Amino acid sequence: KKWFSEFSIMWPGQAFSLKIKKILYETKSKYQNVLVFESTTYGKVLVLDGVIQLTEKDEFAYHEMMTHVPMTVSKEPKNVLVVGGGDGGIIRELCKYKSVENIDICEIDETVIEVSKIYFKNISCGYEDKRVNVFIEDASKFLENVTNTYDVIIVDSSDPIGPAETLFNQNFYEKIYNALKPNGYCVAQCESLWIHVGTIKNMIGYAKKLFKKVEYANISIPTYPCGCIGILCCSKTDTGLTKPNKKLESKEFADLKYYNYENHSAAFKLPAFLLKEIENI
Amino acid sequence: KKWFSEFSIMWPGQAFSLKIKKILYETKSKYQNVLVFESTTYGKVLVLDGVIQLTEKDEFAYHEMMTHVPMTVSKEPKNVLVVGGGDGGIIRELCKYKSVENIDICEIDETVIEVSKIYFKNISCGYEDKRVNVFIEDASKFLENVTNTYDVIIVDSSDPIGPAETLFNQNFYEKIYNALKPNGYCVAQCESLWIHVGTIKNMIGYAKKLFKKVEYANISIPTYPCGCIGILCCSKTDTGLTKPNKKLESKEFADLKYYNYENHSAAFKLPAFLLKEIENI
Repeated sequence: KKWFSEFSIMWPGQAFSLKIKKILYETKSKYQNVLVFESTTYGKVLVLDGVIQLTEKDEFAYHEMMTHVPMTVSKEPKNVLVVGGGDGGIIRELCKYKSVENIDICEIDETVIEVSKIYFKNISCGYEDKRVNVFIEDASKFLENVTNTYDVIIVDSSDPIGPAETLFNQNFYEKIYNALKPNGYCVAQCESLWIHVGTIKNMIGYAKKLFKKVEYANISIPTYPCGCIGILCCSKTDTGLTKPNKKLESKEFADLKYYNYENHSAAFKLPAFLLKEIENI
Repeated sequence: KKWFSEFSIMWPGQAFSLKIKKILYETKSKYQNVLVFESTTYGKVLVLDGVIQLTEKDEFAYHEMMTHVPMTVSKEPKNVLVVGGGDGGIIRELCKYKSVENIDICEIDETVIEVSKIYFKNISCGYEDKRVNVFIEDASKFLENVTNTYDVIIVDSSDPIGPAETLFNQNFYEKIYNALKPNGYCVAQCESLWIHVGTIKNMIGYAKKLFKKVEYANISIPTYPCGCIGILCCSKTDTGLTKPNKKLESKEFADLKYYNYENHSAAFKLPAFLLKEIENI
């Protein structure tokens, strides 16, 4: 009979609500408040510090686009790193690539992983894959200490207010750059084009200081504020990430629900007002 | 201090809210409840029967895509009809085309037009243009009686529950077909791909019974349910509406905020799950 409502100073004057069928789990971890409920129409929902992280109904949009964009552009990715993303959605999509031989994930809050393993089985199933290696720690420290370099890095970031506050600066992007192969790619969750173009501009500024090609793409997802979210795309080659190099025809990919070859590049076709805001950058 | 919340049986278990800065006007017209408020962050907002029709912050997305898609594909449109759309957003975009010589609009609720003329001046300004002719009546009757035929028809429809219930059937689309030139185009507001694919499927079914090319496109707009809304595109030629035939370089179009040449076709690149749902149709 009651409703969950998502408020935040990051999007003042607006809110999105889901009808709660039953509350499944709540706790205060070392790092944040965790809530899991079954919604009446979006299936199960994960909330962190009062911010919706995912729902069963639409998470495939975010996880597919964040993963298959960089992974269909990298020629033969062997070693992939996911920053954040304790829920495992990125990992699930990554395991689909039989040519990947190692997936490292760095998540600061193991509670997120554990909760996901219990309540979101079709999302966290990737954890059962032998290539997957979990590191419970601060992304900044992980990046400073790792000896390996990666073909792809996916910053499945979480909002700038909270634990992911540190994932939104100039020091962080150089660490990413150094952790990548010379032909390596990073994609990062970047805020909605409707809410904070100031943030998007800033992220693109930091990124261009290092990467030779920085592009921005948009994903339609109803349970993120304003119904969409961006992908900050960083490339070491000047070819960038707008055009896939391969088609996903293997039986592993026959279940995809959002991503395909055409909408990969389409996602980079932005509203006129945004294109205008993003140069002289 | 208080909030407007958009509930509906058309999207159960979800709701979108805007913080109200001040309520500007309310009435019960012959046809529906009308509310106009100044929101704290989306500017002024028009509500009909508790459903958000537009806000100043983002209406340009819907009005630009609905208008400039069909109008950049029609070779030399002279006579255009807008069904519904008493707010005048479509009309504003249409007047930008100096080659148009007549714009007919059929709106059943003159209160909508009057309210818009008073509270939404930068949206309803098109009404001051001499080519514009207003008809206060039922779209079905208007379409049955009009002697002229149109190059383009834009069904700026309103949701299936209420006055626009009649704009969602098989009789209505034949009337549209007969009212169009042999090479004429219709575009119609069609529901969100996240909420009702059943409706979208039905609309496409009705349309293909008459039109030789029926395509579907998506618009990102945060203040419609799920943050996007579709355009049902109907063509009499098999060439369809995905590719513009002209660029909007005239000084009339230099102010566009969403539409451009590339995102015209991009908008037709749909999520894999939808493409799959829409055939065997």
